[PDB]
Amino acid sequence: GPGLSDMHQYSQWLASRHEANLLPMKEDLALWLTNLLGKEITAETFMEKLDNGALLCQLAATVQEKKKIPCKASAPSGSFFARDNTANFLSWCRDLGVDETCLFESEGLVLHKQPREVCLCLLELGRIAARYGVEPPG
Amino acid sequence: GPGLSDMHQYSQWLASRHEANLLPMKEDLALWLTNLLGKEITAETFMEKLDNGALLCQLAATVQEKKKIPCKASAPSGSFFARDNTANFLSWCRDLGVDETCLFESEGLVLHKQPREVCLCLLELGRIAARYGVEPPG
Amino acid sequence: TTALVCDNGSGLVKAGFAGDDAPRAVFPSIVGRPRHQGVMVGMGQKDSYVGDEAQSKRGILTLKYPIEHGIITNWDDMEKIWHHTFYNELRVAPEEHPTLLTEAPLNPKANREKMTQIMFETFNVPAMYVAIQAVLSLYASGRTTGIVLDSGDGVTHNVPIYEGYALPHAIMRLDLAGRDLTDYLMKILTERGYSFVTTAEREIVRDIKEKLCYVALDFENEMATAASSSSLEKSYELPDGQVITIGNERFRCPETLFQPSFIGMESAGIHETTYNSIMKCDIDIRKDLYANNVMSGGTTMYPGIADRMQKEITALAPSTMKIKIIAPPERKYSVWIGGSILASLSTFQQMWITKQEYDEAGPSIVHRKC
Amino acid sequence: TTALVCDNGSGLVKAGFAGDDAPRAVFPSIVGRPRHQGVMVGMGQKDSYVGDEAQSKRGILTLKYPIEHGIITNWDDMEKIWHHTFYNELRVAPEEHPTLLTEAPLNPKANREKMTQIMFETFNVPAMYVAIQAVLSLYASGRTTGIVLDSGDGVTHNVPIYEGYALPHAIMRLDLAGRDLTDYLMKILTERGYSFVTTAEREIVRDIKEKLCYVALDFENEMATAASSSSLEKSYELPDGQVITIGNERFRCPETLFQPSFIGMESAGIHETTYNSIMKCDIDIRKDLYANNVMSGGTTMYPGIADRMQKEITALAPSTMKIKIIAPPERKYSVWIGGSILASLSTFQQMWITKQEYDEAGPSIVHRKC
Amino acid sequence: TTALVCDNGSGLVKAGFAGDDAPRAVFPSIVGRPRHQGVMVGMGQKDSYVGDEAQSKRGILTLKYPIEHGIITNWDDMEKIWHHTFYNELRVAPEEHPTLLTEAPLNPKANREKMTQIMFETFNVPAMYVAIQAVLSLYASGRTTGIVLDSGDGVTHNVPIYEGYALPHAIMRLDLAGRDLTDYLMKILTERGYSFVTTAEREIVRDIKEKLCYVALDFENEMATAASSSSLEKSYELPDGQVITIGNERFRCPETLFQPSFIGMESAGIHETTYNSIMKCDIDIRKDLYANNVMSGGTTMYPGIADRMQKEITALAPSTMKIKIIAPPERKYSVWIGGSILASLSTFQQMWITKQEYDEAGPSIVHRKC
Amino acid sequence: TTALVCDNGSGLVKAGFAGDDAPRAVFPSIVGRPRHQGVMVGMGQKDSYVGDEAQSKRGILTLKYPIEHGIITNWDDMEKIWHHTFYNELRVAPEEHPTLLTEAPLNPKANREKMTQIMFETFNVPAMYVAIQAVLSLYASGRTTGIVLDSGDGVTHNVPIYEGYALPHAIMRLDLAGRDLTDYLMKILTERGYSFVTTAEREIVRDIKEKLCYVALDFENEMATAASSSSLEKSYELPDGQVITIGNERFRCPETLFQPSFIGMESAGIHETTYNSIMKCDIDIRKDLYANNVMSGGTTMYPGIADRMQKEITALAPSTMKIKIIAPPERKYSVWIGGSILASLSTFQQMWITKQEYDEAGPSIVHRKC
Ligand SMILES: Nc1ncnc2c1ncn2[C@@H]1O[C@H](COP(=O)(O)OP(=O)(O)O)[C@@H](O)[C@H]1O
Ligand SMILES: Nc1ncnc2c1ncn2[C@@H]1O[C@H](COP(=O)(O)OP(=O)(O)O)[C@@H](O)[C@H]1O
Ligand SMILES: Nc1ncnc2c1ncn2[C@@H]1O[C@H](COP(=O)(O)OP(=O)(O)O)[C@@H](O)[C@H]1O
Ligand SMILES: Nc1ncnc2c1ncn2[C@@H]1O[C@H](COP(=O)(O)OP(=O)(O)O)[C@@H](O)[C@H]1O
Ligand SMILES: [Mg+2]
Ligand SMILES: [Mg+2]
Ligand SMILES: [Mg+2]
Ligand SMILES: [Mg+2]
Repeated sequence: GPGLSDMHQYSQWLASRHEANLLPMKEDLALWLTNLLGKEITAETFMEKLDNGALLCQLAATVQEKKKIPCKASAPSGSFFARDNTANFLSWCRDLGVDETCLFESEGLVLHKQPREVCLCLLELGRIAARYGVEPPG
Repeated sequence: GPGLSDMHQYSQWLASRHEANLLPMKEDLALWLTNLLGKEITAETFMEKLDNGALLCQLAATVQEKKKIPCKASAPSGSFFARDNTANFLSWCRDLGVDETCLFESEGLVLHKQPREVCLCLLELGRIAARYGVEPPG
Repeated sequence: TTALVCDNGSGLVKAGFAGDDAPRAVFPSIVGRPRHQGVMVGMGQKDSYVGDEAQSKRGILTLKYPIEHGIITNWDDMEKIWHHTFYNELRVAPEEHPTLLTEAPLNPKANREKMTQIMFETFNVPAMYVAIQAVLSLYASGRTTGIVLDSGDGVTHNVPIYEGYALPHAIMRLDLAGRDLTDYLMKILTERGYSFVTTAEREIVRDIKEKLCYVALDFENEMATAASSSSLEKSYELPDGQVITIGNERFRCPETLFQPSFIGMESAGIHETTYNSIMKCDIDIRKDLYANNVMSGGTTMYPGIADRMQKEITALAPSTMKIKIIAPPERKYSVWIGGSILASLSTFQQMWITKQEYDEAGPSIVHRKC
Repeated sequence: TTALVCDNGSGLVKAGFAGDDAPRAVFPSIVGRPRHQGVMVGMGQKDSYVGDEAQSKRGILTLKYPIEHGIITNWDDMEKIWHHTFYNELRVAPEEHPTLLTEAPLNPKANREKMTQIMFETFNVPAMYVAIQAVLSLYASGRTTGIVLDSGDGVTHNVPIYEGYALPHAIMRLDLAGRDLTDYLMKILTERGYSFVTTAEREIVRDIKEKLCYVALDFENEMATAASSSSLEKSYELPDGQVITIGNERFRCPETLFQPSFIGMESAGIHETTYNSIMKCDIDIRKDLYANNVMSGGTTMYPGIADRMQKEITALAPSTMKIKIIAPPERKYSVWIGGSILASLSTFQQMWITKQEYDEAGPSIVHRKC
Repeated sequence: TTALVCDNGSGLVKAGFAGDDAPRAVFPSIVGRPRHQGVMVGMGQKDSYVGDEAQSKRGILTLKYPIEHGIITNWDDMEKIWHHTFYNELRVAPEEHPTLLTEAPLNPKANREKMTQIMFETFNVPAMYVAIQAVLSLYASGRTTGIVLDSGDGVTHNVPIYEGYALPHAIMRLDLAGRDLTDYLMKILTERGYSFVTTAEREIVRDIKEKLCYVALDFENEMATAASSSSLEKSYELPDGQVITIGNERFRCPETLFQPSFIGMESAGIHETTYNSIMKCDIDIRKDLYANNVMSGGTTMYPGIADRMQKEITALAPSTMKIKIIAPPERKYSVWIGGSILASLSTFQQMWITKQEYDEAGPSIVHRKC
Repeated sequence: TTALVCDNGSGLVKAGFAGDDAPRAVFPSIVGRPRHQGVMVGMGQKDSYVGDEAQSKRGILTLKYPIEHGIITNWDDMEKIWHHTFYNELRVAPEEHPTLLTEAPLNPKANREKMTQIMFETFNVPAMYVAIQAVLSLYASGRTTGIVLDSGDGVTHNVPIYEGYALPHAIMRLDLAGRDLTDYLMKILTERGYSFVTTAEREIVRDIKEKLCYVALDFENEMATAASSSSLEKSYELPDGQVITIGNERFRCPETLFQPSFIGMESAGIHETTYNSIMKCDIDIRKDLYANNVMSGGTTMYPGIADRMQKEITALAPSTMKIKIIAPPERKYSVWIGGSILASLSTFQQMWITKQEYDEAGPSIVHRKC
């Protein structure tokens, strides 16, 4: 960060731009999901094509074979169906030893409010799935 | 007292039973007040008929005749009127040049908590009154 | 290889890696729990929140601080704050990294024992240490002699050090700091008809004191100035767009550090307590302590407090003593940057408690190494 | 497998299947019975008529609403309306489908108990649920924060919701809604010499209200404008072909939502009940409620009501707040749209009251689960 | 020369002469104004009504309380209530007599300042005083040690006093009292089917509360008993001869004193608020406070509240402590009885504010004498 | 006339008449002043309290000792303690009675001069004397040879005496006694999480010290026993009914007498200081000093201190010497018993300073007679 040079600039960095290494974190996961889902992801499109929860239900359905989970793949963005898909996926994470630190809430994907916690969830799932025959993120 | 023969007996005597000679001090004052005020006092009734402050206001007035002091002579015991009567008497003692040490607080008469300091006040007032024409206690 | 440093104060967590210039994470030491009936399903919600996440949605939450007066009073909520620190805010895996923690002096022994146990058993840390907070403020201020005055959210303390030797009989502790001043500001804002009551409204008056409060140089002259004129009055906008206007409440709040009588406690005040610990030191040490009063922690951040402290100690100390106050602009982080300095030193690497010493002596190892 | 959804309001039944975009059946909540000798020809002699066939034959009938102020007052007529809904409008056996019903807040407890009993004992549904109407209107709005104002035929209510949590102490009800506005329009149409008296003539005035009435932006200027000129006057054709001309009665009717004393009530009016409900909420929630006032129900369909509401709340709230009124063109169906969304969710299917757990606990289960 | 004493609370005015055993005047602290058109010459109409006459005519009036939470919110209507008090009820010229007023602690300073201004400018009193009303409850109790709990219509507070010395940092305030319980009983009567809406119907529910409500010793056993049997149900006749029947609403209403969560508050309840105030006192004071918890004011009048308070504090305090609750038969009047005692004392007569020292200092004289 | 004897140490006043076997008055040498706001009028209340009355009210008082380390540091408060002694407790006019006072050795000359002045000018005594405390302990012991160790509430001293001759160059003094051990017990109870801070809470820790503390015969084996076992722990009930448990704090407090390093002093400790005083005496005196170590004063009252002292001195002295420690059951009163003996002797009656010698020579008469 900016360091001690002045204390106002350091507090402005704590409040926002705090996590500027999020763009690097999206690039690893976009390529990993492009290999694993067979659907093309880029770090610019990453939130804009995950936000209906449908590809994350397909991620669980891909990783599990290596509960059955319900999903509406046709769900539009910003809907209660997009929330409900994402809530099934977050329940599949809670059944897999992830906890309320690394998890996002279903609103946090669907309205884009928690994109760091989406990456931390996908990375925690990757480290657990690595013990059961999945190649983890780069 | 008990002396130092048992070291535990003496430290109880200092706190639980320090003035067995309180009753001898009440006896002289009860007969002196009976001579001076005409209201009849005994060492068994002494606290129970001084405790509304009214006869101590009559004492202040009698010793002054031989500030005007306000009083409510009808006041019941344990009341704030009994405190207020006694606070006028204690102020009259401080105007009679008595220091803060031999005096009681108004609660100490009205709740009977300080009957030693009531006797010390009456004796100190008596020794001052002797210089102004009233015969003191025996 | 590299250590991590967590200050872990009563009000704020400061955390980051050893050798960094400043913390990487700084967030409030609160957990929050929802206090109202949930009615919408599908929302994937947590049953509790911590840090800036709990601060953000505080209108639906009751808020709890696990630490009070520098003592961890709720261990189940402290383990959530430590877990959030290592896994969200720093992305560590603590199994790989030596951890430096910090504590106030004159704490109960069980606090550093259980803090040692949880690091080795819940987090599986390889090596661990607990430093005294005031000693880290001398590492940050670059010197081996001085009397530190440290005040945070819950504890005020002072520690005289001379030539790297502490004088533990002269150490002072005072259970008056920023939370007590926040509660006193809530009390005196009722004089103007403002009512602040919920645990979320306490966080509003904490922001009011951080923005608008200051220390008077002469208190009776400021009381006369504020009685005579509106010139010292300032306004603050509440989260719903209402405006409060405050006057002498701006300096009557901080004055409680110099007059603890304002919050009902029989204690000397911040100027007397540092003079009294200088006078408990040997006569040949005192001149160098008067020249080196070092201020630390966020409760020392009020405008005018160093000029007030300079004035008050000068009236207590002998004439011809040259008393000096060191109050640098980064002093709200000087415990953490002092821990970052210390954990980096090549001559410090023998001092850690290692996991294989804890496997021999248990939690009791913390009383003999720290 | 599929679920039924019924709005079942004081004025209209709106009914269909969960996951559809709109109700399939929409008809008046009326039962009609002949007011003339029971020996009719051509009119199709049967004891009673429901909904659209009662509205069609109204010249020969007395008309009764089974429900008033959100409370069912004839249970045998309510069973006629539900029997018509499942067997004659939706063309379905209720034995096969979960049914989601709706209620206003602050209703009598006996209403949702008897409603639960009739669904399990008369219609023999496998499962059912009783939702709050305002929470469904927020599902249809696509959001988890807002103060919702609902107004149907019989009751108006508001519920503040934030992050999916309701604040049940901040809920308001007023028993002034569309039927009180119809009865007040019948009263003021007497000033021009029009007499409407029969229950069938109340349905003519309901149609005059729906087509001609609107909300004034400023009422005193609109009163002065209608007194000064005929330009605000409009005409309507009665079922017999006579014409009525209406003037200021056209906006004096809807103004009763903002001035309840026109119909004799002491209550504050809809701009004050929404504001007072925001001021019952915690201070940190209020800014997000001011930005999300969601309108709902057929009585919010008047032209100009959102512009009036925006003006009136902006005069109550602090000038730095950003007031928004959300009033979509679908808002007479948003309770049903919300029920269709909710009954379809994966995360809702554990929330139904099932027949076997009603057999454990009787009607009283509706208080623990809904 | 006799002094006047006036309780001047939210809810009720209690007033009379110092040295009398009880107040002469006791009437509701309301102003009433007509809400309907006076169609008839000599109908009896007058511009406004006060006290008992406003309570008597309430079917044609809107009713307003000028005091809320112990704060005077309408000064024109308080000046009307004081004019009624001196000239119609006491039948006094206030020009002749010194007046003792009373107030709750932690009130805004402008409220005391405006009280002394109106007494010296409008009523032209010779001298004036403003007592803290809980110190007067201890005068009426005949003791000089204890923690007083006072609850009227608008506020509840406690003050610990040790030997005529108050501990002002240990004082608590809770803006939950008798009016919050009346409004919660109105909300709860809707479950049973009864709607009370107007300001006149609030006075009916307030009479139901005073006659039918009681405090449960154990709330979950009374809830289970009420669910199991009709044995606890009671009936009440309304002013028009309709009949209310209620059961668990009788004890769910006053239970909100012990758990403020029922009305949405994040606040501890009256037993915890008494215990927390004792724990803010010095350790040597606490034994005498536990032996002297003194009840005061009309909201402490429920059946079973002293037995509940004894039970709840005994579970918080150490097992070797002797808990006692002093709850006098006359505790509805102990603020006024204490003012009648105090204003009569010979030692009190030099601590009035006189008209001459108000003309020197202005109304802010009240902050230095009282 | 009969003489009177005041011991008048830094912790307790012991007072009475010459020739009595015990003091008539024994009370704490404290003055106390209210620290809180008086709110109830009528009490006749004193602005200051002394002795057991100040100990009784201590929760509302700040407490001060006017003597520290055997020096009178507040003369205004010492004149109140002497006035309370003569006029309330001994109940006698000092103009009739010769008065014996006491002092520690190596005190400043101004202390006995000002003490001499006040007795002849404030109290007008006919005659006066100041004795050294430890020579009185030897009169009470009934012997003319021995080395006395006196320790109280601020000063520890020893004087070797042989055949009635003192050796002034061999007198030793430690300003570590009693009050320093109470302050160290307050410091050390923070390790258990108990916090004692007010002047009133120091009187609680002083009571805990008097009844739970003891001297270890071997400190490392008690530290090993207390680390290994709960069998050394005890409980104390605080004045509010809370219970504190203490363990090694019971013997770590008194060990400070043998290791002054525990409280930050460079000083030698009680055993070494006694041995060093004997070794400053002439070689042929030393045998009778080793046989006659006399213990005196209330800080010598700990269980096991005489057995520890015999063991520690035996390790310093030559193996052929017969070490004996004389520790009477009544040694809390040895100085007063010795003063009661001395003032009664027929050979002492020429040694008083009389008022006529003070009127000739002034206060400095006390350096040539005493
Ligand atoms: N500008 C400020 N003015 C006053 N108080 C402040 C200010 N900024 C922060 N504080 C106080 O400083 C506290 C931070 O210190 P804390 O975390 O409790 O202990 P430490 O200094 O050991 O890390 C805050 O919680 C707050 O009470
Ligand atoms: N366009 C409109 N303009 C004004 N009022 C309308 C309009 N459409 C419907 N209403 C009125 O709204 C009420 C019906 O609203 P609705 O939401 O369907 O009520 P409910 O839920 O009780 O069935 C009736 O009073 C009706 O006359
Ligand atoms: N018997 C009672 N039971 C419950 N509440 C009561 C009772 N009698 C009086 N109250 C309440 O006391 C309040 C009267 O106002 P206020 O002056 O503040 O109280 P007070 O009666 O102590 O003078 C009202 O809320 C009233 O309903
Ligand atoms: N049982 C005891 N155990 C420990 N300390 C005690 C005990 N009893 C009394 N003390 C201490 O001994 C002191 C003796 O009184 P002090 O005034 O100093 O006169 P002196 O030195 O002559 O004995 C007390 O004030 C107290 O500090
Ligand atoms: Mg810190
Ligand atoms: Mg409807
Ligand atoms: Mg009242
Ligand atoms: Mg001594």
